[PDB]
Amino acid sequence: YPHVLFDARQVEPVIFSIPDLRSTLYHLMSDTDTTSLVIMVYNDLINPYANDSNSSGCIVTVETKPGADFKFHLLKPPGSMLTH
Amino acid sequence: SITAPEQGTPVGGVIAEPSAQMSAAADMATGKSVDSEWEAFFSFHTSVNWSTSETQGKILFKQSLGPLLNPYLEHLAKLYVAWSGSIDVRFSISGSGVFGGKLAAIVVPPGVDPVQSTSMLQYPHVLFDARQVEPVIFSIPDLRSTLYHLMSDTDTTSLVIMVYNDLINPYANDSNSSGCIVTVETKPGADFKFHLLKPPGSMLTHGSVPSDLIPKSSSLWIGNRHWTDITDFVIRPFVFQANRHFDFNQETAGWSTPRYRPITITISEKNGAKLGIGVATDYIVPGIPDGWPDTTIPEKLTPAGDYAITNKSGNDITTAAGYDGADVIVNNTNFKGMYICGSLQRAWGDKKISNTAFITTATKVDNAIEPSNVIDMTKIAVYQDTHVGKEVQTSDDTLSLLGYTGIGEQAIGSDRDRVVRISVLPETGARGGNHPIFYKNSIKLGYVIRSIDVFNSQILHTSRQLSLNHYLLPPDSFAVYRIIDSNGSWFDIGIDSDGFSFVGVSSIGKLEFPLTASYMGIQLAKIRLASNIR
Amino acid sequence: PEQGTPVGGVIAEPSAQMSAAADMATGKSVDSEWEAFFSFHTSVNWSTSETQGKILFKQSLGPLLNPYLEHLAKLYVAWSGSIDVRFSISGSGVFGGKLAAIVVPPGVDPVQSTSMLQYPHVLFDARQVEPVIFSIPDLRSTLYHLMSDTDTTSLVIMVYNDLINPYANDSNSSGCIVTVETKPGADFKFHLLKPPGSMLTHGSVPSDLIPKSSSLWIGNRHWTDITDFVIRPFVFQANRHFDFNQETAGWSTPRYRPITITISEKNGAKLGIGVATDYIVPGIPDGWPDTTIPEKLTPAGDYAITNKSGNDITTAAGYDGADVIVNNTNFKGMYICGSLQRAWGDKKISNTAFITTATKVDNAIEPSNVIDMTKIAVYQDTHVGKEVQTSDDTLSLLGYTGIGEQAIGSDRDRVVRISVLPETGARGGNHPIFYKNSIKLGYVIRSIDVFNSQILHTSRQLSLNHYLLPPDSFAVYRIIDSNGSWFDIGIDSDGFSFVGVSSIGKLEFPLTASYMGIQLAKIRLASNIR
Amino acid sequence: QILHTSRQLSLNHYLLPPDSFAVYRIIDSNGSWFDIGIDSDGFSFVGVSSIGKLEFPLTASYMGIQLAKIRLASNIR
Amino acid sequence: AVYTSEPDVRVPEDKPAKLSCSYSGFSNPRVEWKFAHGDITSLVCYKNKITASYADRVTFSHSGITFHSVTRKDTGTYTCMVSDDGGNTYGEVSVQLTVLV
Amino acid sequence: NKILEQRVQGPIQSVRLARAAGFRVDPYSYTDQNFYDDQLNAIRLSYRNLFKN
Amino acid sequence: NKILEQRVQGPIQSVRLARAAGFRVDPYSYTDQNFYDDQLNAIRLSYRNLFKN
Ligand SMILES: [K+]
Ligand SMILES: [K+]
Repeated sequence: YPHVLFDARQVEPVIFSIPDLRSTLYHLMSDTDTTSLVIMVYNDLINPYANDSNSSGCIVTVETKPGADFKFHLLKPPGSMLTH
Repeated sequence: SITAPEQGTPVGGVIAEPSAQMSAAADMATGKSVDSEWEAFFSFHTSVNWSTSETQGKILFKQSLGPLLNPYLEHLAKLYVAWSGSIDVRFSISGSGVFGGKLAAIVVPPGVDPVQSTSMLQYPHVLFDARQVEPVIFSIPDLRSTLYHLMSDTDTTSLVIMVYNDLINPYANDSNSSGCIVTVETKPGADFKFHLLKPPGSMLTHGSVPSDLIPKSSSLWIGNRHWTDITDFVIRPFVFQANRHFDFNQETAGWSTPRYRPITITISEKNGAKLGIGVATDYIVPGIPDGWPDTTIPEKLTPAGDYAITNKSGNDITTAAGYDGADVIVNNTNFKGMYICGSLQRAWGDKKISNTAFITTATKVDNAIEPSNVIDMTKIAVYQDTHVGKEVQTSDDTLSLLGYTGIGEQAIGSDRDRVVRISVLPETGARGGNHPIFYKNSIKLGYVIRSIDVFNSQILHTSRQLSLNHYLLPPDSFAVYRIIDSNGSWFDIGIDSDGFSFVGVSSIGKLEFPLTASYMGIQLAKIRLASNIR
Repeated sequence: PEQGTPVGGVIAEPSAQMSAAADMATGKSVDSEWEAFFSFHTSVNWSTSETQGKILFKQSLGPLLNPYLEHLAKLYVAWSGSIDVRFSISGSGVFGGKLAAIVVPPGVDPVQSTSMLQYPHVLFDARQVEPVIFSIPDLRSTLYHLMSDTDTTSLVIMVYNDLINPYANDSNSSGCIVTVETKPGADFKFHLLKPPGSMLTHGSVPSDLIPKSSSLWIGNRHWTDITDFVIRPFVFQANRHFDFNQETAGWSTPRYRPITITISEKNGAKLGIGVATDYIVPGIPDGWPDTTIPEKLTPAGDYAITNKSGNDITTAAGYDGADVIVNNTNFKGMYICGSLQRAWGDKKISNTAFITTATKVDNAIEPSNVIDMTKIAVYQDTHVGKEVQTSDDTLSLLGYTGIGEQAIGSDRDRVVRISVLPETGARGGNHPIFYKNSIKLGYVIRSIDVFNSQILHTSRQLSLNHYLLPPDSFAVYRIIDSNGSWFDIGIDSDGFSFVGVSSIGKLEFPLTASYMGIQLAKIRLASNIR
Repeated sequence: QILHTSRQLSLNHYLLPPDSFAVYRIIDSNGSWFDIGIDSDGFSFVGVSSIGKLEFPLTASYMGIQLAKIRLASNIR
Repeated sequence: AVYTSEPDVRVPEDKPAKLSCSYSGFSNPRVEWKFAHGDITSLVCYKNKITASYADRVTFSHSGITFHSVTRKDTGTYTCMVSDDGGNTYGEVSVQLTVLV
Repeated sequence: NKILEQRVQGPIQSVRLARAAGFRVDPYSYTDQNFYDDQLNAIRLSYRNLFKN
Repeated sequence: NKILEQRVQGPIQSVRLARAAGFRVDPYSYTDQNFYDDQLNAIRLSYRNLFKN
């Protein structure tokens, strides 16, 4: 499948703009059948600076941002404010 | 740093070059199209019946839209999670000249629960008289509310055949066993196109498509109640099982698993009891063992001795081939009805050849037992010659099931009250004019060499996959599998959500058993199935 | 002008503007996508112990270099054009050492030496930033291949400079692991559509040789679930050992059902010979086990332990509180069964049995590993008298009567075989294995170690599917556990399982098994277990 | 000397200077390896200090020519 | 033609017991069971039917009988007597039951 | 005939000890199934969660 | 002499000891040919697999 790769010697952080692929004009809040991102391993790391017990080292921070085309739709009055 | 999906250093063909003067040479010898060739002919799809008993307004073939209507596309659709567009269709009849009678072909839009009547014909209807030699072409457009569809969506446009005028055979008004086979063939329109590569190895959420529920040979078929092989099928109005019967929600009312392994339990008895109570070692439900059988004794009894079989209530003990003359073999035994199991009596001080099991489920009131319509950790029965005395002689036993003891009885499963259920018993009746079924294998007796019949609700491979995998089927639908013998005599099996099979006739007879299978789609429950036999 | 009589009886025929509005959501913009990106194929382990001349990858040309195209070669009988390739080595800037590539022509079959480097070759190092691409051309005397002309422009890679792993003597598995990603050239073109069902069963892939769990694994010699693995230098088994040719020297099927036989015996005897009624090899009951007795025997009786001196053993670690466990019984070492016994006559229970492969001395048996109708043996009470009693029978296996040994498949000589005994040794630096299991005994509650050579679910798929593979390759599967300690398994064409690590230790057994690809045999398979 | 080595020398006029080898490689079936040299005289030569036990079902191949007065190559375990 | 499957039997007290009378070559047989221990005796069956003295703890079949339970009193010897309705054909078999007190 | 018993209570006579004067000892922690009952439970444990949702 | 033998029943004893306890043990896993029998089969088994197809 088309995969993008990036290395652990990365300087500038990386973005991966997710799109909204769908069959309907606008989603709801309850929908789940949506696009989804995954990260998976392609070359196992290397470090001589760790141990079998502890695992200090690699952590993969993830951050988000709405994007330009992001738009809510169909205002509602509070009450309802379902709160789940 | 990053390498994109198509990012690399082209050194290329080291000794040579991927030329272009050559590829066009291969082209001109074989000819070409726009990267596809299954958009220029009519693949074969299927074939169905049209007999005299199908009166007016009745239906033969409803399949919805989707790539299943073209075997080139069902193949490719395992690469994509989506589709959009229409189909072109061609159907026809292989009818005689005498066989008058007229037929119809409708595209019904979505969101319809159609009816085996004639009011559908007020829609735009196509015709095809049996006398009509040449075929007909028409289309199936994708009338939808969404921008596209998914493979787990089955709420689309759909084709239906309908009997605009019934069949006639003026000659043989004695048997009414006539033919008029139908065929259907498909070509996609250029509007058709997939979307959205599915990452290979990835499933769907709503569920996969059921096309591996049944294997492609009788040789790989065995019953979900006994390990023996299929021989023949059976119809009943009422059908039911609980042991290894799984539903498309991966659930069951059972205690067991889709295996046939040796069972292991732990007797603990004394005083020459020979009537212990087995506790569990492995299970999925507490108390009950895994692979434990589903059958109760017929009635109360008292196990002391051993076998006995007599002609009638006035005569001998047949013990020979001169036994069929009875017709009322009555089995006046020490005990009855049990299932036999091999054994391995491991007890730390039982230096003797271990001995056979003779188990079932039943209540142990006393040295006698009584029937257990329902199962529980107290209702487990054994009758071994476990080598014991005054002293407690605990042992693991490691049973494994072989045969049966209830000589003279009918094929197991019919006796509902003898059948075991924890609390719930999945059951069905007829359905849309179909009939449910069991699957008949054999099982072996204790004394004589012979073998009594046994019923089964499912093939085992049909049950392993459902415990595991998350298939898709709406409740008002079946999974249509076509069964073919070594002849060209064939029919179709539907399977509901519960796992119970269904059939669109009331008999089979006998047939060349080296039979196969193949998936054919998703037909409703209302509808009658195919039957091309004799 | 195809046959038909089209009709405008239907109503809608909607616009072909939707077909854009499908392409408006999904960025289709294309007919076929696999012609415009790269696709994973497999992975290797260019470990430290590989030298100047080994091969890491070798595949003749074909669709099989891309798992999309392989799914479409079922719809054609032809192809023509180049395929592209891409590599990526995992040594970001660390691992020294380079490789060398060759495009051998069609007709040759390259070898594992340096001499191939007397030919135009390309090299690339591991200190990469930008991976490589090789456009395998198509070279042929014909106009189009047929999905069977294996004689094509094969690719080759061999080592030129060995690696250097600065800090991992044996810390990680190999470090240097390199992928193989492919894409068809723009000139790649199938031809000659076919119907699926006509010519097929060519290139079925080894992807379901093992499950993806292990709670449902079992051995090819006894029904019990696996517990862990066992390395040996040598391996051997015949029964239920199916290769990648739908064959075996074994007599049996890849399944555990009971065994129907009949024994005609007289003079009130027990010991007898079994005749076959459910066979695939004439004479054998298709389920018969694979091991002989150790010694001559004269079966008459019952069990005994004797504790080296005379003191018998029942005392719940009397079996354990005993120097040796010399079994002084007369049907020692043979398997165990359930043995329902149907017969006209006996209104009696059907005692259990004891079976093994051996001859007679008219009341006494001897081991002889070869098998036929005669070498069968049983030992049942059978409730007999003078008259020849037919005694139809059916047997299901439960245990192994032999007590004080651990001799259940390590004895190459005590294994039953028709004539031949499939074996393997190490290859590359990969060693073979047994899948251990666990089987029960006759007298005491204990159990014992067991051996196998194949998972049963691995052995039946080979009965009935043509999984394509060459001889000099494996079918990798990347096992992990519930502790992170992972490793690999290959599967030779014979059906034996090989592995690349010296030892295992012990591991959290609730583990999976994922497919990875194909791999040359002469390669250290990987592991970084804890 | 292997016989097959000594047979071919009996017949075929192989070429080598006086101070070089005709190096061949060895690969035990554990994946390890070491090289071997052959002087004009016929005496085999090696560069390691030890061998020990090894997976004997092994192979051999030809790498090239090497000057005699140099330590050969090797890799063990 | 009369025989059994088990000419001698060994059971503890309070436990069941089955006792066979495998007849053959008859048309409308009438059957009897008789106790026997030392000189003590009692008919247990009569005309294919159990007495009123033992009907509570005893069953009947044409192919044998089955006791719901036993005592040490039943220690001894039983016997099955067959006869075709007509006095035509005949057979017997005698069984010893020892309780394992 | 009781000095030998102390070898039977090797561990607890050390762990009932240190807990008494007066430490925080925590031997209960283990991770690896090296007992043959622990994994055998894990066989069945993974076998049930598989079928049962 | 009854202690003398215990050396000869060294290995299987420890195995047969540990296995009676709730342990799991993998002594079988040897990989090298060191005994000179495993070596010798590898000769013939390679040679027999050579002329054989
Ligand atoms: K026993
Ligand atoms: K019998």
